[PDB]
Amino acid sequence: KLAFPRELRLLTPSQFTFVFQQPQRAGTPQITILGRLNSLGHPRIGLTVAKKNVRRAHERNRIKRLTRESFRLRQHELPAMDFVVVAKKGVADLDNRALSEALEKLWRRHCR
RNA sequence: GAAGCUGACCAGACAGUCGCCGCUUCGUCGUCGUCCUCUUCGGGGGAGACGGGCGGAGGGGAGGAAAGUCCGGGCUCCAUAGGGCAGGGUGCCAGGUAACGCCUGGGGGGGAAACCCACGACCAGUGCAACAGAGAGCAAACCGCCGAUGGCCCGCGCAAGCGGGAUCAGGUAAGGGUGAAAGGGUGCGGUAAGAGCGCACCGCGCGGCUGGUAACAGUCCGUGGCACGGUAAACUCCACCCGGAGCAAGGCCAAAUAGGGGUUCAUAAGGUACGGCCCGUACUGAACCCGGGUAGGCUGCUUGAGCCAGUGAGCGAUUGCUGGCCUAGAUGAAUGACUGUCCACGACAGAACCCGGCUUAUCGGUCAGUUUC
Ligand SMILES: [Ca+2]
Ligand SMILES: [Ca+2]
Ligand SMILES: [Ca+2]
Ligand SMILES: [Ca+2]
Ligand SMILES: [Ca+2]
Ligand SMILES: [Ca+2]
Ligand SMILES: [Ca+2]
Repeated sequence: KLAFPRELRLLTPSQFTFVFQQPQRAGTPQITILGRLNSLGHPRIGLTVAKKNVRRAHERNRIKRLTRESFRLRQHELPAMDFVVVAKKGVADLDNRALSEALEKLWRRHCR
């Protein structure tokens, strides 16, 4: 299966703080990923995109929609991490293809 | 058939699989902590709630601006002798509406480029221009004013007929005159070259009078020979109205240490609400010592001062009847990919308790009007 259940989301601020204490890190000039190993036996993810880097609400929502997808469509191929994903200033004009071509070569860095 | 502009609908459609979030409903599970029947005390359809209780199945899910921080209103909690003061708003006339700083029709501004109106007071001081004397109306008559208008000047012969003087700005005032900006026109022996200065006909006042719902309007009847220019997005007055906060408002069900004193003020203090500020006016209340909880869930929540259709009333804004009708509500916070046709080859952009306006953003269509090729 390739569902994306509530159980797979970092729902609370403490869960963000934990991965920031000990992150393994990968990122481009525009987009970046942090993660720590976890005991739950499957991956998890949490999103934050700064209103400072990406203005107007139709944008940001696009970056959520596309990045939530590229996680669940790869769910079984990376270790049982807890992950955080954050947008730098330079993302807000990349087309849907231009995020998706990057997130693959970004996850190709996670040789752990 | 040649350019805009106003109004309309719209700014994408359908099919495949891979998913996200609620709705409805069927059995599934716990539980009975309702009890129908009350039993076998299982809990049976359980009478009944709720949780993945759990699996189906059906049927749904971003605006005309959802943007803004701007005006009006609901709802809820809180505050409230109020007599002043302070501080914001709104200022032709009628109507609409639940209310507005919104809408409609009229009046007056221009009712055209007024296809546009911050449409009460112009005096209570002050600033007209920068520059005037044109600075509020101030007054250099600018060429006159000598115009013999006066004096008196003196030269004409005593001059009395002729020139000058400007005398005293010189009947001016703004007759007339360049210089800016200007307190009535245009005429008439306007008389010394002259003016409401007299006298026509117009202004313009102020009072009648006829229209109007009323702003207002009419040479329609008297009129003063007549008496603020302009400007309050100018400081001024004048009239009327103005109490906080936010859906994590608020409940309800929970969950809990409320423990010498206090700031021994007494007495009442001075604390704080009235209240920005004073005047009362109310309440009395102890700078904390002797302080932990809750940090949850349910509800408020999507039915709207709504929509549609048929028929009355109205110049319009709107609105009276009589039939119907309704699956965004999330809570790290709910919409991707492949394909083949539209070109409009797809702009600006998004919900957060809800309803009425206004403002701002916006590739481009296709219609209907309406001024133009
Ligand atoms: Ca649309
Ligand atoms: Ca808003
Ligand atoms: Ca509260
Ligand atoms: Ca709610
Ligand atoms: Ca919130
Ligand atoms: Ca509305
Ligand atoms: Ca509204």
